[PDB]
Amino acid sequence: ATITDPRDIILAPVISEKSYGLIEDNVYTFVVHPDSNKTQIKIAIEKIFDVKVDSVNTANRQGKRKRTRTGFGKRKSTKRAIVKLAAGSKPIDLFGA
Amino acid sequence: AAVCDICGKGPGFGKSVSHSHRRTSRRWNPNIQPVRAVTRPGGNKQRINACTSCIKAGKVSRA
RNA sequence: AUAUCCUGAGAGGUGAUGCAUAGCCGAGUGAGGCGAAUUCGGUGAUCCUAUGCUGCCGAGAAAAGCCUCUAGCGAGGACAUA
RNA sequence: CCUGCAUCCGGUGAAGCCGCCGAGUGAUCGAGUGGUGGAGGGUGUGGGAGUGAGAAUGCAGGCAUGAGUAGCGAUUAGGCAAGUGAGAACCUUGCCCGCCGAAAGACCAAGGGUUCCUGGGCCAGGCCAGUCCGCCCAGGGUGAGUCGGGACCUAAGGCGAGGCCGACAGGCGUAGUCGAUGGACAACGGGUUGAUAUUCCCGUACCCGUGUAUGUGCGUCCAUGAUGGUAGUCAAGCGAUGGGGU
RNA sequence: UGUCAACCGAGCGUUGAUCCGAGGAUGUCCGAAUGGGGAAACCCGGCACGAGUGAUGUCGUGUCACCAGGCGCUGAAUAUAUAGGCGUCUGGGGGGAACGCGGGGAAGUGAAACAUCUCAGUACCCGUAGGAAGAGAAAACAAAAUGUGAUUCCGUGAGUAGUGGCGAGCGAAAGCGGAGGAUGGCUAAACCGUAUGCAUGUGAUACCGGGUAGGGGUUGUGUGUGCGGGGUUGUGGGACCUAUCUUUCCGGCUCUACCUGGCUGGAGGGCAGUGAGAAAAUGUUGUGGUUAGCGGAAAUGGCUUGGGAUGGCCUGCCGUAGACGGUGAGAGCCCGGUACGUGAAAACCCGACGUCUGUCUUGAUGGUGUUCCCGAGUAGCAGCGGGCCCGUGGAAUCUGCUGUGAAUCUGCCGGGACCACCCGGUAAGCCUGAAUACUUCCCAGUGACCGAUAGCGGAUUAGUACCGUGAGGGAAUGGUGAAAAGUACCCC
Ligand SMILES: [Mg+2]
Ligand SMILES: [Mg+2]
Ligand SMILES: [Mg+2]
Ligand SMILES: [Mg+2]
Ligand SMILES: [Mg+2]
Ligand SMILES: [Mg+2]
Ligand SMILES: [Mg+2]
Ligand SMILES: [Mg+2]
Ligand SMILES: [Mg+2]
Ligand SMILES: [Mg+2]
Ligand SMILES: [Mg+2]
Ligand SMILES: [Mg+2]
Ligand SMILES: [Mg+2]
Ligand SMILES: [Mg+2]
Ligand SMILES: [Mg+2]
Ligand SMILES: [Mg+2]
Ligand SMILES: [Mg+2]
Ligand SMILES: [Mg+2]
Ligand SMILES: [Mg+2]
Ligand SMILES: [Mg+2]
Ligand SMILES: [Mg+2]
Ligand SMILES: [Mg+2]
Ligand SMILES: [Mg+2]
Ligand SMILES: [Mg+2]
Ligand SMILES: [Mg+2]
Ligand SMILES: [Mg+2]
Ligand SMILES: [Mg+2]
Ligand SMILES: [Mg+2]
Ligand SMILES: [Mg+2]
Ligand SMILES: [Mg+2]
Ligand SMILES: [Mg+2]
Ligand SMILES: [Mg+2]
Ligand SMILES: [Mg+2]
Ligand SMILES: [Mg+2]
Ligand SMILES: [Mg+2]
Ligand SMILES: [Mg+2]
Ligand SMILES: [Mg+2]
Ligand SMILES: [Mg+2]
Ligand SMILES: [Mg+2]
Ligand SMILES: [Mg+2]
Ligand SMILES: [Mg+2]
Ligand SMILES: [Mg+2]
Ligand SMILES: [Mg+2]
Ligand SMILES: [Mg+2]
Ligand SMILES: [Mg+2]
Ligand SMILES: [Mg+2]
Ligand SMILES: [Mg+2]
Ligand SMILES: [Mg+2]
Ligand SMILES: [Mg+2]
Ligand SMILES: [Mg+2]
Ligand SMILES: [Mg+2]
Ligand SMILES: [Mg+2]
Ligand SMILES: [Mg+2]
Ligand SMILES: [Mg+2]
Ligand SMILES: [Mg+2]
Ligand SMILES: [Mg+2]
Ligand SMILES: [Mg+2]
Ligand SMILES: [Mg+2]
Ligand SMILES: [Mg+2]
Ligand SMILES: [Mg+2]
Ligand SMILES: [Mg+2]
Ligand SMILES: [Mg+2]
Ligand SMILES: [Mg+2]
Ligand SMILES: [Mg+2]
Ligand SMILES: [Mg+2]
Ligand SMILES: [Mg+2]
Ligand SMILES: [Mg+2]
Ligand SMILES: [Mg+2]
Ligand SMILES: [Mg+2]
Ligand SMILES: [Zn+2]
Repeated sequence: ATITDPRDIILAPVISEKSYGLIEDNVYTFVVHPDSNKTQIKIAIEKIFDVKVDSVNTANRQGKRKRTRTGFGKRKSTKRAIVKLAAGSKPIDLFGA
Repeated sequence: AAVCDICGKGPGFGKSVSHSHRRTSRRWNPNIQPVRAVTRPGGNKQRINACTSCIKAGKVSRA
């Protein structure tokens, strides 16, 4: 039978200037499965990183559309989430800046 | 007014001929009427379409 | 009976020792700091009282919700504060 | 042209193309010669043809004149100094002048999808040149318990379990469920980066749910009461798929 | 470490990678779609069991249509009972290039027009299953031959006998010669038994073949239905009595005990079996083939032109292998393989060898006169239409509809009206392989067929771009060379 684990929903981190600023202000931004949920993100993140979380947010964007001499192609569509840590403010080292 | 529910006699199709020997389409339909069938001795009957052939032969009784 | 109830513009206090701004200092792809007075009249709405009031006939949606009634369940439930 | 048969030629240059020189009464011919090329061809005798172009206002592809002629798509109109760079009247900065302003401005829904920002260049495009672009390249960018929708309700209409009718195929319509341009429903001011704001932050609000504690505090088990007054019900607290108001 | 199409960084492999052959799991969502909803791939739940929080919020695995047919319970107005309602099992909803069966079913056009005709029972649609289908065991032909003997499919029989505004056109049968063998089997009626009911009974001298006898129910006597024997046919056959011949043992029955004649069970010996004639399962063979592979003969020959020999001349060898491709220019002896041999873990199907199933031997053989049977709104008749050459004409035969409506063996129907005499046959119930029709797919082969405006629309981004809101329409785009060694470097 299948085994459910809270570590199978969040996909990957995103590196950018805005993400670095939000990290400076103690806010992280993850990439989350298209069919997941805010409650999924909150429960999984708190369980895995044993750090109290205050609030979460989610947002999705459509994929780009690039030209190709063969024809027209489309990239993948992704759903990303925003997590704001509680007053505990336990920095995460696994992010690696 | 299409078919007997008992014997299942469907309408037949043929060609009608005028006195000028010109052809045209026409249909014949068997004589069927609404009657209440006598099948159960209990004394109850139900509305079922029937044909004169079946009625006269008595496949559904008269009472 | 302006009895009693409901509604309710506008006015008044609170929100505000807060925020912002005319300006003054250095400082220029620009940021920082400081920062006065804030009283009285006229005009006046297509906006509010208003699902108001007055006239007219061609005579003008439903469900949900809310209140209530019992039918019926019922020994824990209701209110207030943190 | 393809084929049966028997033969000969060919990296010491076979097939087309462009000349010279010649030849047959014709449709033409040259195992006679020159340049280009690189891979299969000719003669003899039989068999089979998608076997022979100049015209159908024929069709596919390429190219002539009119022609370096008309235009370069309004009712406002530009000018100057400096800068960038090889190139500047058409790009950037500064100063004058004009125009619009019930719009030539600021926004919503419908409508398109990456046209938004950053960084790169200018063989394709912009009716001319372009350092520029709604050109393209690479990366980045879209934050709601309260805004618009769904989880709330319905109309004109569509589907339709049963059923009726119909030779078959099929037409109808009950119960129900679908269908906003409507009804009800709880947040405002200011600041912020190259791109986000009633979403982030600051300050103060409002509406539903769960847990713990506390205080008002009422009954189940005692029993006063009202009674219809020994006994049987009960008014606590919820309360409708039902009735009635709104 | 697939490919378009280079390039980088990363790695595995003798402990057997990659590959191919067979079987096995996962298999998001939509799509008959079936927990409920809906604009395809998007929204919302119930129930049970588990995971997580101080509790809601959350998450995993199952399950939650409709219809029809069995089985069980229940029984409204309303009484008998039905409809209807609940529980549980079994089946169905769609797709597929061609091939079949039964229906419906058109108009252009020829007749130099055109109504009849023909185009045509064509296109299309409907309901239908299979790998093939349908049809099929004479109520068949012919004509004095002492003939054929189920059905189907081809060639003749002939463009003749016929038919038609006797125009345009349309078009058989019998017989004969071929492919195959199964000239096969079942089922209702005449009569006994049995669960029954509807009944009635002289309820007693009748139900049982004779005799001795007990009694009043194997009801005394009728009716319709379910269940087992005996029968299946044309020179008619089948049921009842009467003689003859009769190839195992025992028991209980023909009301009953005793002898005679019949019914039924338990044991030899044959009979077949996946079969149409009855159906279910369980125990031991073919180098049978197939899904991969493996073995497999002979010149580095010499001289020459050459960038390259697989070109020319001269010498050898193999041939159960000189089919066909690749390799720097036409290769039997360079490579891939061809002739030939082998060869499979698993699985497939065929065939053969083995427990088990079931009728019969309580029964078979040849005769006789008497009483009953041989498929019901059918055959025939009358009216209106079809398709057979037959275009209502004298109209035979088959068939659709409406009325009327028959008989059971000296009965009935057929030989193109009809009568008489002859001759053939036995419809009104059901199965049946072999001869035949076709390719969406796979395997192996062939071309006096095309070579980039030809060839399928498609040798490349293909039913794409593009056009049209829709059904739909529908494009053009190969050759460097042996290898890229794709021109370092210098100069404008
Ligand atoms: Mg594109
Ligand atoms: Mg009918
Ligand atoms: Mg017809
Ligand atoms: Mg006609
Ligand atoms: Mg006014
Ligand atoms: Mg040739
Ligand atoms: Mg030669
Ligand atoms: Mg050469
Ligand atoms: Mg040369
Ligand atoms: Mg050449
Ligand atoms: Mg010849
Ligand atoms: Mg010739
Ligand atoms: Mg010829
Ligand atoms: Mg031709
Ligand atoms: Mg020409
Ligand atoms: Mg042209
Ligand atoms: Mg011209
Ligand atoms: Mg001019
Ligand atoms: Mg001009
Ligand atoms: Mg213009
Ligand atoms: Mg300029
Ligand atoms: Mg103006
Ligand atoms: Mg104006
Ligand atoms: Mg105006
Ligand atoms: Mg719009
Ligand atoms: Mg939109
Ligand atoms: Mg831009
Ligand atoms: Mg640029
Ligand atoms: Mg340019
Ligand atoms: Mg251009
Ligand atoms: Mg760009
Ligand atoms: Mg949100
Ligand atoms: Mg309806
Ligand atoms: Mg239905
Ligand atoms: Mg309906
Ligand atoms: Mg709806
Ligand atoms: Mg609406
Ligand atoms: Mg905003
Ligand atoms: Mg496999
Ligand atoms: Mg699975
Ligand atoms: Mg479904
Ligand atoms: Mg559905
Ligand atoms: Mg059933
Ligand atoms: Mg009853
Ligand atoms: Mg089907
Ligand atoms: Mg004519
Ligand atoms: Mg004509
Ligand atoms: Mg015809
Ligand atoms: Mg089949
Ligand atoms: Mg048959
Ligand atoms: Mg038949
Ligand atoms: Mg013939
Ligand atoms: Mg003719
Ligand atoms: Mg019998
Ligand atoms: Mg029988
Ligand atoms: Mg050489
Ligand atoms: Mg050689
Ligand atoms: Mg060869
Ligand atoms: Mg080679
Ligand atoms: Mg060759
Ligand atoms: Mg090999
Ligand atoms: Mg006729
Ligand atoms: Mg006739
Ligand atoms: Mg005769
Ligand atoms: Mg005879
Ligand atoms: Mg018969
Ligand atoms: Mg066949
Ligand atoms: Mg060419
Ligand atoms: Mg279109
Ligand atoms: Zn009938």
